[PDB]
Amino acid sequence: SITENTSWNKEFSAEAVNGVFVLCKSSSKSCATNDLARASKEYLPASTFKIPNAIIGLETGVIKNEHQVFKWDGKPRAMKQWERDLTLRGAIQVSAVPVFQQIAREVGEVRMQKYLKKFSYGNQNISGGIDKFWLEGQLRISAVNQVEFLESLYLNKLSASKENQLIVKEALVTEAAPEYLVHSKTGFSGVGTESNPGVAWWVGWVEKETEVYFFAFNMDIDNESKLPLRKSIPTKIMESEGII
Amino acid sequence: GSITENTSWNKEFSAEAVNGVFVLCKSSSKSCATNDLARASKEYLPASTFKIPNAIIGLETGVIKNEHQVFKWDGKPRAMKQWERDLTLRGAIQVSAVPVFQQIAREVGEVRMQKYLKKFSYGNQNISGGIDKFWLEGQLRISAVNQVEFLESLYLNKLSASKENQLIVKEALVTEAAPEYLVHSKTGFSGVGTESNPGVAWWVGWVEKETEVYFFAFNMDIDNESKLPLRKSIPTKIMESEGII
Ligand SMILES: [Ca+2]
Ligand SMILES: [Ca+2]
Ligand SMILES: [Ca+2]
Repeated sequence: SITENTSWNKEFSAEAVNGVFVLCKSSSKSCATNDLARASKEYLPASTFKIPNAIIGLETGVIKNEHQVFKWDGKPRAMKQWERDLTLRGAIQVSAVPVFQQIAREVGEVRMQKYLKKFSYGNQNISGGIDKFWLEGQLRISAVNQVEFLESLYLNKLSASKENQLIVKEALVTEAAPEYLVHSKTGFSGVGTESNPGVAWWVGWVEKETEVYFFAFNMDIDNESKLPLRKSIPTKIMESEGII
Repeated sequence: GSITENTSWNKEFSAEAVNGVFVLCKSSSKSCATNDLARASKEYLPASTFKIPNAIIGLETGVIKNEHQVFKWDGKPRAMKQWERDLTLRGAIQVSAVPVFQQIAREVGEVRMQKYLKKFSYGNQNISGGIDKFWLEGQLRISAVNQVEFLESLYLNKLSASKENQLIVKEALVTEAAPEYLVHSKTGFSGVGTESNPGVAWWVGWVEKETEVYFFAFNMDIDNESKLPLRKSIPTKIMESEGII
C-alpha cells in the first residue's frame, strides 16, 4: 500500500528536481510518497547495491568476516579515497567501487543471480559484466523495492545468517544520536547522457524511540553539483515529520 | 600486549583540576598508553558501564528476547523522567535506564551472573551486595585496563557468548558515526560520593578509524555532577590531539 502525499513536492519543485521519496513507518506495508508512479519505477541502483553485495559476499565466504581488511594493491583507483586499505564499513562508507567489483567477481554470476532472486532485488538482471551490472548494466530497482529490502534486512529476514545481516547493518550506520540511529547508503550512477539523466540515491532506515522508519529517495541528475540534494531534500522531509 | 606511561596527558587533567586516568590502546600494535599506570590498574565501581556485560548476559540467558525487544514502561515513576517511556535495548543503554537492567539482573540470577563475569574475567568478579545493585553500590570493581581488555574481546567477538549477541550489543553501543570512523561507547557514574570518598565517573569504548581500532577507558573522581561532562571532554580532547576522532 502506497499513499501519495502532496505536502512533499514542495521540497522538489523548490529545487527544480524530478525525483521521489518513499517513507514508511513501522513497516513497508504502509508507505507515503510524493509520486505514486515514480515510487515504483525501477532505476539503476548504483552504489546502493553495495548493501546486497556485502551480504552476499559474507554469505558466500568471499568476505571472511566483519574484520576482513581489503588491501589496496597500490594500483590507481578512480577516487583517491579508495587508494588505501579498507574495512567493510570503510569500503561501504567511501563507496569503494573496486573493492565491491572484486567481491562481485569472486561471488560469480551463478551465486549472484541466486541471491538477487532470494532477496527479490528489483528486476534481478545482472547481465552486462559481473563487475559492473549495478553501475552500467540492466539491473533496476524501485524506491519501494528498496524499502522492502531494507525492512527484511532490519528484521533479519533475508536469506542469510543473522550474523551477516547484523554485520552489514552496523556497517551502514551513518548517524548516531541519543534518541535515534540512522542506517543508510548513498548512490550515484553518473550524469547520464543527453535526454537520459543519471540517478542519485539515498536509502536506509531510522530507528527512533521504539519506532522504525524505512526510506528511499532517488532523483534524476545531470550535474554532479546537484548531488547534495539527494540528502538535503529527504532530510528536510524527515525533519518536518519529526523523525530526525 | 604492552602499556606505556605518558604523563603529558595529565595536562588535560590539571587544566580541569581533575584526578583521573585515560587508557588508550592501538589494536594493530596491541600497545596501550596512559597518563597514570597506577590509577590505570585501580579498580572502581563500574556503575552503568556494567550495562555492557549485563546486556550480553541478558541476551545469552534468554532474559532479553532479541535486539528488537521493547522494554515497556509500567507507568510507575522512575528516578529520571528520561526512563519513563518504552525503550529498546539501545534506548535503555543510551539513557542508562537502571530499573530496566535491575529487572534483567534479577531474572538472570546470582549463579549465572557470577558464571558469566567469571567467563568474562570482569574485574574482581564480586557481585555481592544485592543482585540488582552490586555494580551500583555493591562490591564489584574493575580497572581501566581490565575494561579495554573486556571491550577488545567484545569487539573481536571473543567473549563467551554467541557472536550474534555480541554483535547486537555492539551496535547498541554506537554513539558517533562518521564516514572515516565509528565510535562505540558507554558512560558511567556512581554518584557524588562522600567526604574524602568522591564518586567515580566513566567513559569507555572503542573507535574504528581507517583499518585501525582504538580501545579506550577513562575514569575520574567526582564530587559534583557539574563536572560530569568532563568524562567525555577530557578523553575526547586527548583522542583529538592524537588525530583519532
Ligand atoms: Ca540498528
Ligand atoms: Ca555517491
Ligand atoms: Ca563496530
